[PDB]
Amino acid sequence: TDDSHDWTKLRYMDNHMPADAERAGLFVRTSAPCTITGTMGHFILARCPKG
Amino acid sequence: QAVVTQESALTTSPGETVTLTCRSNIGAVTSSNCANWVQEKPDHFFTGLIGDTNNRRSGVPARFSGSLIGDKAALTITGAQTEDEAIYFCALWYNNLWVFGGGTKLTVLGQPKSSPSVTLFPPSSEELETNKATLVCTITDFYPGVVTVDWKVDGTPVTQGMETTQPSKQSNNKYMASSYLTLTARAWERHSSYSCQVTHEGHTVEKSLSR
Amino acid sequence: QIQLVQSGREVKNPGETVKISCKASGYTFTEYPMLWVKQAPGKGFRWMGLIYTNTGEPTYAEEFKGRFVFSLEISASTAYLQINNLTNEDTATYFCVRDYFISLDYWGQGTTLTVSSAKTTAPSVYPLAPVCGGTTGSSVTLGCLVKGYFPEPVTLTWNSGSLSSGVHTFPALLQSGLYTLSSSVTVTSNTWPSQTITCNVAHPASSTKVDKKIESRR
Repeated sequence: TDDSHDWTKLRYMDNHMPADAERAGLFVRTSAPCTITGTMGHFILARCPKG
Repeated sequence: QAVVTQESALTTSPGETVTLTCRSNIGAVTSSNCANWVQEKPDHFFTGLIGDTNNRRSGVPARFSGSLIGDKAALTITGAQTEDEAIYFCALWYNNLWVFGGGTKLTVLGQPKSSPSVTLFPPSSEELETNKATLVCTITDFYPGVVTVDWKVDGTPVTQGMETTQPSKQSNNKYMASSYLTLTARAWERHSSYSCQVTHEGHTVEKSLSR
Repeated sequence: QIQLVQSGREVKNPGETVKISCKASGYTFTEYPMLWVKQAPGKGFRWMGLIYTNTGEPTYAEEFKGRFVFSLEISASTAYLQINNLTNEDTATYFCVRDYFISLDYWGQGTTLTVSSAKTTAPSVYPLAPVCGGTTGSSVTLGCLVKGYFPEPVTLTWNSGSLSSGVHTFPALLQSGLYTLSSSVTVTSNTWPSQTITCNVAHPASSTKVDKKIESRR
């Protein structure tokens, strides 16, 4: 939120003000969970099964 | 000889951006009015937020900023929080004295509901030695802060003898209140079942004693 | 850092005088003067004036020029409000405040005055112990009922103030010409009645001090 690089932290909007969250909490899924292979800003890279 | 006017009440949700304003009856508010913003939390708890229009007191979160918007002083809460629920007062300087606004009650979504914790105590014996008996019903930690307390002596709704305080805000921002049912040493010894019923955000809690 | 701690709340019959103190901490008294504000029960906040803690000159709001007199025990970092020939409509809370940063930055706790005719009645302090049977939970709630006193204020602590967590003190309320107050305290079921829990009550107006240990009903 203070505009600083931290790979273990996440920045989301929470009712008019931006708040901090955890990188471990982030998940991607189609029919089964997906393996995250890159995260930076608004972008997420993932390999997903048939969904 | 100037009248500062503020919104009466404003309701927002955690995470939103909300603006409170401060209007002067004599003209546009300017930097020479040194708009001040003060917050009142329950318990007659005052803290200063902003001074001289836009100077944030030290140790006041950055979500708070002041400015002049149009012809009035404004306070913006960027990312309002549950903790920001309070009364905000603006003050304006007029060459020789200060005039305070009526204050804006701000409500912010948050603090999940909490049921009351009710306890009913019997008249102590040292008090029954006075030819008096007072049943105390204490209710704490409830939110929203609104309850209904009903007493029932021996199955029958008492309707005279009781006094219930007004919900008072505790520190955690939940409320408390107590109700008293005063009998006589004698009224005491007569009836046999006392009960203090507290109704809060739809559930009821009955605490009964047995003499 | 900065603490402005005010005197406790008084009761005074019409006509009397009151001196409300404001003891300042954390700043150099002398470079920051004091604002006195009246927040009247309904009405909201009002500036009563400002005192130059350097020279000592007071400014009064026009509403306050007359019965009101600001002064300071410079030496002890105290500012004081004195309201003489008390009028019944002066019941309200008065705050001291530090003027700094083109406004006011810190406010005190408040000293509430209740102008009201009445004699002096000492309180009766009653222990509130749980019902005669059972009462088995992970915790336990005791209480203390301070009944029938006049005037305000009374102070109440638990175990001389060493037990403050889990305490709810309930604002005094007027009933049949007398004030009644109460307090609850909640502790783990192992604490009580194993360890002593005592209600401490003081009523300055009557020089009454009562220590009441909460005893089990059997």
